[PDB]
Amino acid sequence: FMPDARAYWVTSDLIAWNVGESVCLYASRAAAMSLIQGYDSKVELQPESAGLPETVTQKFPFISSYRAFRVPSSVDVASLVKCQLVVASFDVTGLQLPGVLDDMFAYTGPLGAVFSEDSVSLHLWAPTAQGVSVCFFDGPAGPALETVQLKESNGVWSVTGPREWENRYYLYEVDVYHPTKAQVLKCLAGDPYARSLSANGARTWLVDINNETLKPASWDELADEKPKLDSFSDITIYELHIRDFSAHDGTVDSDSRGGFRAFAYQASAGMEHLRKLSDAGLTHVHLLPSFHFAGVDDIKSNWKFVDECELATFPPGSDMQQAAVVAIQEEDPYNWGYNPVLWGVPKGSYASDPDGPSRIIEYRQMVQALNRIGLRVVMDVVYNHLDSSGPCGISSVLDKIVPGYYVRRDTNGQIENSAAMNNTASEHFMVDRLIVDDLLNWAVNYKVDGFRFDLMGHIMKRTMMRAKSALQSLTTDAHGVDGSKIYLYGEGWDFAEVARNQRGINGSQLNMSGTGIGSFNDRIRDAINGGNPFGNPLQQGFNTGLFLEPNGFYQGNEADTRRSLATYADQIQIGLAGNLRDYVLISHTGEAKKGSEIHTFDGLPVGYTASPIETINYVSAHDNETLFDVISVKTPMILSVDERCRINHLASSMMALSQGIPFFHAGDEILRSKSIDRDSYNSGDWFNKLDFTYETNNWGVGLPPSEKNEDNWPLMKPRLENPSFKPAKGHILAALDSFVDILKIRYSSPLFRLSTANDIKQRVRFHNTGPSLVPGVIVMGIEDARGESPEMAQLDTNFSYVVTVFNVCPHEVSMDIPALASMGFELHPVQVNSSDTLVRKSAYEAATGRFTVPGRTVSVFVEPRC
Ligand SMILES: OC[C@H]1O[C@@H]2O[C@H]3[C@H](O)[C@@H](O)[C@@H](O[C@H]4[C@H](O)[C@@H](O)[C@@H](O[C@H]5[C@H](O)[C@@H](O)[C@@H](O[C@H]6[C@H](O)[C@@H](O)[C@@H](O[C@H]7[C@H](O)[C@@H](O)[C@@H](O[C@H]1[C@H](O)[C@H]2O)O[C@@H]7CO)O[C@@H]6CO)O[C@@H]5CO)O[C@@H]4CO)O[C@@H]3CO
Ligand SMILES: [Ca+2]
Ligand SMILES: [Ca+2]
Repeated sequence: FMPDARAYWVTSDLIAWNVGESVCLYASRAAAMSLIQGYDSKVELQPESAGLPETVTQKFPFISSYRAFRVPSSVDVASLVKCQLVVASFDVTGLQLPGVLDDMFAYTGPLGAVFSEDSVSLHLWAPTAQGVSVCFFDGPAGPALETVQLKESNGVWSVTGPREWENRYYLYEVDVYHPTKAQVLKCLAGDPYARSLSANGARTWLVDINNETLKPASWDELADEKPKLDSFSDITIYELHIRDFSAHDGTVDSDSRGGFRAFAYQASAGMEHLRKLSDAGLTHVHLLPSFHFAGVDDIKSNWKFVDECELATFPPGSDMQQAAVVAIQEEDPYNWGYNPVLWGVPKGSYASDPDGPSRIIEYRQMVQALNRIGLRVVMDVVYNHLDSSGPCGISSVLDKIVPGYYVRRDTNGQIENSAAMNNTASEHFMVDRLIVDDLLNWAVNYKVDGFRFDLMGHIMKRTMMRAKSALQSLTTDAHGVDGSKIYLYGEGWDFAEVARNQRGINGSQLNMSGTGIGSFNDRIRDAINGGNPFGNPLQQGFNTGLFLEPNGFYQGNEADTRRSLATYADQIQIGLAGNLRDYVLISHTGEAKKGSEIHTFDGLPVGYTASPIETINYVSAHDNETLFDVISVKTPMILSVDERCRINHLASSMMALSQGIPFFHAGDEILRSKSIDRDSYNSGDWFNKLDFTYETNNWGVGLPPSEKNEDNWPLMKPRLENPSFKPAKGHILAALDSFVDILKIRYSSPLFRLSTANDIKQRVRFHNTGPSLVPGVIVMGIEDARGESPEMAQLDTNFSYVVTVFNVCPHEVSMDIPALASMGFELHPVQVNSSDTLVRKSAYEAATGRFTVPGRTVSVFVEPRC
């Protein structure tokens, strides 16, 4: 006897059901109804003629067609939402309650644990629960000492106790009806507003987050020690995985590797690396999920490893490495961590001790340690889905307390798994509150500097906007953090059930235009690399040999590939200009077009932003092939690793010198490889190695785990086994040196970092365009106040003009730019002192404004004011 849920209880007095041209509601407290009988109460619903109110349809657009039914006043709603409910016609079905729950029980009062000099109080939102109690434990594994009943007041359960409650461990015992089991079950659950947990979150630790003993030395002075940030336009991002950082770092003692503590090792190879990029100009470091997620056991004694020495003896293109890693993947210390369980607590496995304060203290110490070397900290936040749901499981918490509320459901009442599994419903009040609250927890209690939203397109826009004002209004005097400096960005993908605003206006790329919130520019990524993560891996792009260097894979005639190369070049140039929708570019057809007037391969605007700070330019990230791996797959095999080394630099240089916000994947600068693994979320330390000795880049360490790569093994094997694909220390260091220099160039002039669209439209121009453009060359010019009586403000005191030439051709080129004739252009001082002998041969001839640039080279020219 388990009916689905095709009816909706949207308001205290309205029920929406999509029946056709006698409807009754049934309620059983003990959940004993069967096919309609065994009910405790019965009431008939009067068909509404005015239909659903605008508030309902605007909150739940996908049911604006449903028929409306009115619930009598005699009906006690608060009591019914606790019982089992169905509805029948004269077809039977259950009810989805989020609507009415919000209508009647929307709560803004204290949640979780509150502390006073005299007492401690607990608060839990569970409007459907029939009873809530708290079990107290004395330790992480001790027996239950005491059980205390909580009183419900407006769907919120509370209780107050002596201050001796502090430091106790506890769990809620919730008595709720679960739709998936059609039973009233008594489950144990952690606190959604937990601030700390025992190992694996088995219990909640009743700790005071403001306790002085949880603060590193000088913690309250961190606001004063934070790296300065004049504008969001100055931001550069470096995406790093906490374990990847030190797992293989021999300079950090064995025990302290792989977690938060490793960052306290100032003089380690890894930290010296971050310090080097920081001194170069890198502002922000984006850490992969560091909250409480499933997939990694917090108990280190349970961890298992592979024989790193044995696997090192296997052949480069063997399948033995992955078979060994896969064999223990479910029990190793590794995982990206995209499996949310509790959002407001640091991951136990990254702490020195899962039980106690170490996870709190060490996290702060990590934030402080990164701030002290000039780096602000960004958290990878995943509010779009949950690891688990239902009554059973240590990894299920939210859906255990208020079943069917925190998770998004289809029209049949079944849970949506679009995001991965157990999609969240940010469109629900208390879900929205939980998200904004969690953000404030990290910004204030941990002094985090920014947030990257995973699957931002699955989050309501209003949630994103309400969070943005709450975070940016934080002040040093009231909170100890400067909220105005906090930056937000995320994946604005629009797909599945949230597409076309079906669940309301979501945080997609097009909806976030003009919000000041950044989104990943997938347009410039695909144009540079070629194709897309869903297409043929051999599809070539602007920076991977399209037309100029065919790889063998058939992609049309010379005329077609040449045309496509030009098309990609247009998208890249729009992205270089901040990916603005109103920026006017001379397209390859010769016709002038705005960024929004140029369309993607599937018919949507390439440029879609209203500001440069809304675009996150990139060519690589944690997911999909690494930069080095994608280049080694798409370019012709005949190419040497020496030439590919330059191809890598071209890619990251295009990001480092583009308007908007450059985003770098940890390893780009050192040719990092995952041996061509396209989804290394679960591939262990072996395939995710970050070698800071610079001896290797992890290329040719066997084929990648078959689960996600087996269908491309034939393509990888020959390349992995080919010794001429493997870079040596020399190459890696060279890559790192030239990467550093490019950062220095971005921060040597404010012209690379224009703050508004108006400024970009006025100063940024491209000089190699039209139907007769030289293939494989991009010439970007940036103007500043020149001569007397300028229509601009002098933004740069050193240069009055800046020209950048991107040459992806194998051969040297000479670009005649008459507009820039008879000027004082010199090779950038940083490139004149470059260790790359090639770029130093860049020249400029005044009489014709000719710029001579070597092949596979990016050359920056400037015009001194002095
Ligand atoms: O979602 C299922 C998907 O999950 C995983 O994919 C990741 C992926 O690794 C990430 O890179 C990212 O993808 C982003 C893209 O970065 C972004 O460009 C955009 O993609 C758009 C594409 O540009 C466009 O081509 C189109 O994609 C279509 C596509 O034509 C179809 O082939 C089909 O794709 C399916 C795949 O073929 C299939 O393998 C599987 O993919 C998994 C995958 O296993 C995993 O790595 O399912 C998909 C979906 O059915 O359909 C799509 C969409 O109709 O349109 C997209 C979006 O407008 O956005 C994506 C995110 O969707 O994130 C995904 C998911 O986290
Ligand atoms: Ca810095
Ligand atoms: Ca794993």
